[PDB]
Amino acid sequence: ENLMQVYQQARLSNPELRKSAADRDAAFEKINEARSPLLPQLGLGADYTYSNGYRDANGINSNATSASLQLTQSIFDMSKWRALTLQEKAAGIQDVTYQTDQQTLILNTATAYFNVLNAIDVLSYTQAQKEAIYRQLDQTTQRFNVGLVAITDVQNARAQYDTVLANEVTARNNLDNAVEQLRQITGNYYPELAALNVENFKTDKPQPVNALLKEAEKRNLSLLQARLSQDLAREQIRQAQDGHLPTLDLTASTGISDTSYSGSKTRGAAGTQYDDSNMGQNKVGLSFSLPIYQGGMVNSQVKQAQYNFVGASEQLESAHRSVVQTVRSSFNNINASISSINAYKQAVVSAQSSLDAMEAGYSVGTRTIVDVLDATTTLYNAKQELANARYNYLINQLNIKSALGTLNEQDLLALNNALSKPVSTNPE
Amino acid sequence: ENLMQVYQQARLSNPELRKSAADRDAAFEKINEARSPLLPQLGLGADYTYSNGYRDANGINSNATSASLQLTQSIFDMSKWRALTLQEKAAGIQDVTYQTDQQTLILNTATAYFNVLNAIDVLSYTQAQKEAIYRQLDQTTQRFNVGLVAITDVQNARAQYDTVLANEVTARNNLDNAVEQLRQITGNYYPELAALNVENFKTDKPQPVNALLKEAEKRNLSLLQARLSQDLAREQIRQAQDGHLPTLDLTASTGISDTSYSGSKTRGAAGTQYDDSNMGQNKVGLSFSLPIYQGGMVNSQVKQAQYNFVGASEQLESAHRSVVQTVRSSFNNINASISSINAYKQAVVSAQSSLDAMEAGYSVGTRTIVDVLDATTTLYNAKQELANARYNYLINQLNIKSALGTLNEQDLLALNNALSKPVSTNPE
Amino acid sequence: ENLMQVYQQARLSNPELRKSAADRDAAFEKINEARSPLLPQLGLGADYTYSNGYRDANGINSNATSASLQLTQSIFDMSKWRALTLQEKAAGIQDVTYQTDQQTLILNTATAYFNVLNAIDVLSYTQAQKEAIYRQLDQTTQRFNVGLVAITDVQNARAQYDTVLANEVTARNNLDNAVEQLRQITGNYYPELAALNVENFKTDKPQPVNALLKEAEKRNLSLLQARLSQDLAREQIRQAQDGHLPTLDLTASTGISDTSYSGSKTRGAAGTQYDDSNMGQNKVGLSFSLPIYQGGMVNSQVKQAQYNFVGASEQLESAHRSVVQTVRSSFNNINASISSINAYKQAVVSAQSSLDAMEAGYSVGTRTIVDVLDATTTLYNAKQELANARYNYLINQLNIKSALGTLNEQDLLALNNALSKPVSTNPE
Repeated sequence: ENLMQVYQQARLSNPELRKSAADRDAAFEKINEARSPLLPQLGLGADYTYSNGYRDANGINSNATSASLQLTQSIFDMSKWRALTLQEKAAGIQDVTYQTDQQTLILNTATAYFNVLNAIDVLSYTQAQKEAIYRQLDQTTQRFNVGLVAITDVQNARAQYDTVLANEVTARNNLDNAVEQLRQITGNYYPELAALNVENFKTDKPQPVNALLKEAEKRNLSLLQARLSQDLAREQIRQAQDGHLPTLDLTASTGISDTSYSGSKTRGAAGTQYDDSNMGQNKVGLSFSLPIYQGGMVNSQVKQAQYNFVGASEQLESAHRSVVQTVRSSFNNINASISSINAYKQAVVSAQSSLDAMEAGYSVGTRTIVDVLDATTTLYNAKQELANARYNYLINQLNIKSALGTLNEQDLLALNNALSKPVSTNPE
Repeated sequence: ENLMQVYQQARLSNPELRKSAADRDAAFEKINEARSPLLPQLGLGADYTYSNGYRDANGINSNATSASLQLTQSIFDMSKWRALTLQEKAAGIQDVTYQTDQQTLILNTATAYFNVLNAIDVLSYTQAQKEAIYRQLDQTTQRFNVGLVAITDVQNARAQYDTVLANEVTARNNLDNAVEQLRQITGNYYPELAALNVENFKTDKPQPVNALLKEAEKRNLSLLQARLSQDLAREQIRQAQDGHLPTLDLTASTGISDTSYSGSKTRGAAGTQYDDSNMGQNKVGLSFSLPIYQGGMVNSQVKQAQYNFVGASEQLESAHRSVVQTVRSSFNNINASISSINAYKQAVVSAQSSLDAMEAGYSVGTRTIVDVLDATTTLYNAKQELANARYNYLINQLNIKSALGTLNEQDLLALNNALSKPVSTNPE
Repeated sequence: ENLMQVYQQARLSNPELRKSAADRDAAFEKINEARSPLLPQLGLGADYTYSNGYRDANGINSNATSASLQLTQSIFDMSKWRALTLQEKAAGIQDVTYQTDQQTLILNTATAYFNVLNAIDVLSYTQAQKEAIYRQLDQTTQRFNVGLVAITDVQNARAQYDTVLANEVTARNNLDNAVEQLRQITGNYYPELAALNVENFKTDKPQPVNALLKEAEKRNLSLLQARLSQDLAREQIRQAQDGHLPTLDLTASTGISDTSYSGSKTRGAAGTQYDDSNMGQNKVGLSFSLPIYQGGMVNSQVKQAQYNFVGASEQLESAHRSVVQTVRSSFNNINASISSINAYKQAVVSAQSSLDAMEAGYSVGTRTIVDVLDATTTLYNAKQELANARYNYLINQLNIKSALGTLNEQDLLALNNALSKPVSTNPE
């Protein structure tokens, strides 16, 4: 099927990405984990407690039975608020990766596709080679059959042929694995897939890396992912800087306290005191806590987070040149890829007229037919080689589109569009 | 020596594996950790306090002389139970991970093994290459000695030769290399291993992938490791589901309270109250703790695990198609691997008579001896390439077994079967 | 320019390294964290409570007006002491990790360095290739212009040429590539670096592995990093051994207790008791806490660490043979590396006269000029390959130094010594 359909099936059917999607979600969910702390704290304990003294305190004993409701709010404590934005930035960062992931599958989506095609391509080529080398070896036999050759002559082409199987075999295997690569990502055995339409494929001189480089710099996701990551730890700078902060928290609870004395010193005058332990109480208010001196723990930590931010600060640079280098990297790849095709494109023509060289050389019976097959084999090679390049240039686009981050399902269609007629994977 | 012991040796001597076995064993301890808390917690503590009022509460003073014994138990908490099953799965996965290293170790031991043969193998080749290529260079000078060549023939011929030298040493390097590969996992200098025996060696047709794939699916351990990985995540959601329940736990304490008052408000008539009095007490019972509202934290927690499982849920599918892939991965390999030998095996035959063609042609002297060296050396290359594929098929054999999960120390034996007579690595 | 500064530059400008230095520095802070707790913990807190009975305890009411100061110290806990040494080792390892990046950075700076030379190198080659291969194609048409060729010669020849173009651009690509490789670590556009000087360049025989291996064993830092890694785990068991001991800690508090009763049971004759009292108090002393039974948790904990150390214990052996391997890894490399140059160095000589053979043959015109271009370009390939091995030996030099751990900014200097006269990367 065409790449977009190839894609759409995969973009849903792709489990890796699909894992990203979830892995994306749990993040944004964690935001909830983030805020709930900013929520009041509601809960219920209960305890069955019996005090029994074994000493002078003996005889003074009771069943302590109690029920209490409790809620506390975090009065003063921005570190949570800090930590809040942290997961906020986590979400943003974690958000980043998924965005990467789309292109990733996007990227990989095209890859295996045309790979299948390449295997589709090779699978096409090598057979013709076998279609030839068999012949060559074939009549060599009948040269030995005619005795016009010796057995090494006999033998060499024999293996020389069998090496073809040694090729074609692996080819189809590659054919199949071409399948699985796509079925893996996609999840379906795909009989056919769109070949590359040659007349409608224009070699396209790409953009200046200067802008694109700056383009993805606003864009490129890992570089994006780091930047927020640099942004992320930035708060980590200020999370442990929230250890400095004192805390104040809402203190709210209620419940019944029910006691009955027991044992010896439960026995007495009671003085309007000794009675059945039964009541309930209410305690409402705040809890403020200001750390004064912890031993520099919060101090050392800040630097820790601080010096983290440095390496964090590092990673931007470590990332930026990379994304930088990544930029021209893809850039120089496509152009080189541009060059190759124009070479092999020439090359195809080479074999082309070269291939003709057989026919009008064969139809005049000057040169043999197997040779035609030989050259017949050859043309497909560039048609192999060329095709491969024809995929690469398309390949590099996404990588660029990828590295740019500009890569989108529009960068996919431009692939899919030049995809015009399908070819099956079916080895015959 | 023999791959079996060679395996068997490093099977023990393998630090990785041994690390694994322990590392596996390490986890299986952790299960204990999980259950531990569900035991009573018996503990003891001591505190020396002195309370001095600095205000109207001044003169309210005593030695705080106190100690007590404390035990604690968990009555109702499922999360601990959750924790209980969790590490069970962790061990469940961890346990799985271990076997992975068997085939892992198993795979390697065979893996690095034949490389010795290869390194041995090629080394055999390249040596004769020098024997061939040198004598050529050897004769070439004889021409320049007869003037029959110029130096250009000579320098290149010499150069032609030297590359041979360049070639060979690396082998011996690789020789040791391939040797050390084994020593690495194994750890013992090995003079000679039993190489493949062309007599026993049998190219062998495997089972249907559709059958194989299922089998490993019951077998392949990473995939197994995957399901438990997923299965592992199963708990976690249920773990995250365990913030709901209240917690009931066993509350027990005993110890002495020894009170000596002090200061002005300790002084007086004492009101039949104030006086260095010293006691000890017991508190035993349950802690029921029912969460009410954490802010849906437990709630958002779950979804976290929820997606968390699903993103894991991907891995199954993610790994399954891949393990499906791997299923089709090597199953192709071996077959194409099969095609390999059949080519070179013929190809050997090709060179075989090719050699023979030489010797006779040299025997009758119609041709030089250098050619025989050429071909003779030439023969080895196939015989060289031969051993490789001979191993590679064998190599892919286990990989399938690994991928299948069918791999075992019996599958080692299968390899261990076609190895007849060892030969050293010592370069002569 | 010069590798030294080139190194020296990125040695600072290297974000990775700099990350490391900080990252190293980051840990060394954490040591502070470890010691911090063993300091007194000075702290302050405030709570506003109001207690209202809703039952017979109703009318039992007051403003809870309270605040206090609190400091805390650890008297006897070794685990903290354990914690103390732990991060010490962590720093101990972390400290080790840092140097790794020196050689790391050191290795790279040299590493990516000569690639510039290579990229420079090959680029020099391929250019002449075009000069050769074009003129060929150039003359070929002249034949087709004379009819002396058909187009098949032509197209292929043209095709033959175009591949050259395909070839070269990648170099320049790689040119920038190799350039950016350096800028990545370094970060500055570099016109020209000093290339290898065939005059100073000396193939040099190393020390005995048996001697070298030991040396790195005192040196190679990952292995060093390993032992501390093991050494690190040493504590942890002992850490896990520290759940045994009781814990004695300094218990100190001061603050005001300001009590204003309220409600019905606040009202009355007060019994010389009920009233708007307000106080402040001091509590100082020790916390002795002796664990008794956690369920063997401490016990099972240890074994965890116990095996944990051993599985780590593997790494030593695991890494040791490997570092042993690495010892034999490159030590072979360099030597085989040596063999490399000796071949190509001759090989250069082979092409050398080979060129010369051409020029004379062209000088006398016995042959075309294209050949000279062919050979002339041909010469570069050796001269091309030459520079590589020339670097590779040099390259392996440091790797050994790294593997040895002997690698340093002096070893950079050794490389920095054979670099005579820089040359730009700018493709002309």
